Amino acid sequence: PTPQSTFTGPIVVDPITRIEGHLRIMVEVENGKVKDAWSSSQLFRGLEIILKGRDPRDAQHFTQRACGVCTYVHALASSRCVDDAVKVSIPANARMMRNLVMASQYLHDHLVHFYHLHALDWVDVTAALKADPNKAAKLAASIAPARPGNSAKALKAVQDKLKAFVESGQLGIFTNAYFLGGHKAYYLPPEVDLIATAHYLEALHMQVKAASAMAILGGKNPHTQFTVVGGCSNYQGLTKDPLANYLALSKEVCQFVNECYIPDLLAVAGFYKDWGGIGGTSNYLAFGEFATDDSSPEKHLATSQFPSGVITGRDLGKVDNVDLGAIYEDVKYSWYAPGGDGKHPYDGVTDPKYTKLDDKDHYSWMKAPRYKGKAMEVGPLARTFIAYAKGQPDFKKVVDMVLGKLSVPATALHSTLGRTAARGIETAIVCANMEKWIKEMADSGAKDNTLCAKWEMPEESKGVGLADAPRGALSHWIRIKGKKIDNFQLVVPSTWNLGPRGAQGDKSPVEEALIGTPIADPKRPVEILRTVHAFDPCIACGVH
Amino acid sequence: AKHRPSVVWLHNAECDGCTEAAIRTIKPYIDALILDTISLDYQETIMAAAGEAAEAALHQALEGKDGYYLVVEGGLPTIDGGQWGMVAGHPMIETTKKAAAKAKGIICIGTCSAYGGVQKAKPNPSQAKGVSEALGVKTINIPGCPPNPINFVGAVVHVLTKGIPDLDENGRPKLFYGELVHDNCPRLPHFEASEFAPSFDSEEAKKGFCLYELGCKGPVTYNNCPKVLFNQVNWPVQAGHPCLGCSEPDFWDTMTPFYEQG
Ligand code: SF4
Ligand code: SF4
Ligand code: FCO
Ligand code: F3S
Ligand SMILES: [Mg+2]
Ligand code: NI
Repeated sequence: PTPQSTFTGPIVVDPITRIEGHLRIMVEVENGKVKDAWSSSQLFRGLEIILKGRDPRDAQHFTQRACGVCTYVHALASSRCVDDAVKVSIPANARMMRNLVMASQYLHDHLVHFYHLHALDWVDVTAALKADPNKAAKLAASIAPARPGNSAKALKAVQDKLKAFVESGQLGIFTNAYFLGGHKAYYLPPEVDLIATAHYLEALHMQVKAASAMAILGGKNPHTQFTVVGGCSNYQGLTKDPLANYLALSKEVCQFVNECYIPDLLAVAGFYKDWGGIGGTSNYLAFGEFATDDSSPEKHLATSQFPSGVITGRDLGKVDNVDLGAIYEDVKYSWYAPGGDGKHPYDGVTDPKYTKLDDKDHYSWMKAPRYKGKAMEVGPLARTFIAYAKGQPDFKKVVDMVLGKLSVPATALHSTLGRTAARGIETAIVCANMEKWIKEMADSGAKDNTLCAKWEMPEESKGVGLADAPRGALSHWIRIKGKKIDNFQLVVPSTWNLGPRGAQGDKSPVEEALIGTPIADPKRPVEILRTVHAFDPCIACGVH
Repeated sequence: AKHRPSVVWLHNAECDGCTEAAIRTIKPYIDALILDTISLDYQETIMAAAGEAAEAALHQALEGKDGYYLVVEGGLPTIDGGQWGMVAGHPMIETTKKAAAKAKGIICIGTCSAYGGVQKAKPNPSQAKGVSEALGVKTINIPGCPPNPINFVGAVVHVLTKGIPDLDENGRPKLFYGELVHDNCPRLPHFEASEFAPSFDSEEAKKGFCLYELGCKGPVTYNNCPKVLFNQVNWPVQAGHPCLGCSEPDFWDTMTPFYEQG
């Protein structure tokens, strides 16, 4: 069964590495199981404060620097947000281009997350040195598609490289890893550790391609520069040769996703089947993404091809519409002035007030977003559940493949395992749609290259931009007064997932998901990392 | 086994865009860099250890007998004794100051670490500062938001194999920051001809006219963007958008409004 110690007492992990930004996790463990948790974000920058009084056109350039991992997504949300506030409807080509850049961002972001941020919680790199390369080539012939990168010679080469590295005594990013010396919670055979390590190195190259693709439309990566109020500026992105390259690089990236990412995820999933019973939560929210009609937030919600919705208490039979007026943020357990609870983002207040480390009454720089009193998990798993409940064809098919391959029930997805698997599920779906989306923009662009609509700055207005970013439901909310920013609030997926307790004392998703975590070895609490990482935390996103 | 120079990488008030940028390097790729060229001994985004294990790994690097180079990503928040930016329970300013004391060299990756960056923009609630300001020591600045990896990796390799490259008044290596964006821009002919796009929807825009009247800060921004491109494919002006001046100190405040020249 699942390794578990008898440990009783506190554990603090700070820093949580292999996330974006600065997170401290505190838990109380009892008989080797986490019984309480706190998600403590450790950095404040204050973009909302900074934006006050500025040109609304400037908002996207400031907010995109909320985060460089989920680069673009903030500039998109801001641009949606201001387009709404000025009541401009962007041209079809701009909808297409904006959505394709989001797709490219998913591909890049998710590949890097699985391999470079998450996989070291499940793969013991050093144990790959124990593997036989022939035995690993054979095993790879049986967990994934044939490919030259998986041949014995290729796997020996990775092994030799890794061996010379480890024997140098300069372990670098592997220094003091939780798997050094063996670890009870690490289950893979050395043959699988070799394969995953091989792909880890391959992924470091492949992400450069994924970014290149994105930069064809986005201008550069990180931090795109192609969006403007009323649409996009990139006329050249509607043209043949740049699109042909965009398609070609996107096919190489998608080949890697299907050849390596998904089989790697599924193998890990089969070995760590027990994690289908750890780390689940109950409520899921998505604003949807990839809409065919982005003329308004209402149209976005309704026509997102990855649908929007609300699931509560794991009830897949009642997917509710999103009520954008029902969202608010608490600050009772956050480092902000009293008086800030229960604020709809249009009425949002960011008044920073630090107390001290591990003050149980105020222990995070994130606000606590709630939905009618309830915490909501956001991200791939939420999107997946909502899409599956609504019989979205592509989600149905691919979820079913997974459950059929893993031989587990759909209920098994409410877990850290499912959270991990959902990420890959939706990557394979975006991949399946790239050629269709590309061909729709190439044809459209060729027929008429309109890319930005005329608009007017109002003296007074308000507006909201919605996106489902790689980590979930993102909204930006503006109040314009005197043709300037009167208030601008970000509510970000990581705020939903990793914020602190709300005004009622109620745990956030990550804090609830940590309840019941087994700790095999309190000195090396990899299980905390597995769950935290499965949420794909971004603290710079979270706090802004 | 040939020894590889230790590099310690710290993350302060940052967005991780500079880490993300660095791993876009292709000459060489990041794996070859860290397997063959440097010993990357602490890097929060990708390192295997977490918590006390990670802190220990930092401590080991800072006490390595061969010394180490320091890369800093992010500005330093200084309000309330530095406590608005903490790692492992310590103010970011205190750890950076500690790491800098014995560094062979300090490279600031990005406008944030170089100059203070986005968190320092008015009204600067965290009282963020650049590294050179906060520590009182000279730094090698590789600004941009983020900088091109060609620039950062080239600096790193230059520092480890040749010495400190020549730096301008703002601490930037002249090899990459010696020229104005505008001087190498393909639109320059339009600019000399006063052929400006009045708006993004205009026929002028569609024809690739100069983006000056739309706020382009190319004319006053030192960077190599049009010469080397980003991601081997593009740069902002080629994508039809004005330069924000993102490699200039305090550009958040000196180059805004972004869509104007006023
Ligand atoms: S310089 Fe820009 S990209 Fe780099 S950390 Fe700062 S905000 Fe992020
Ligand atoms: S677009 Fe910008 S950099 Fe290019 S010529 Fe015009 S002002 Fe100069
Ligand atoms: N994806 C992403 Fe970043 C977070 N959380 C944003 O928005
Ligand atoms: S915005 Fe920055 S990346 Fe280059 S084009 Fe301007 S200096
Ligand atoms: Mg906010
Ligand atoms: Ni992010």
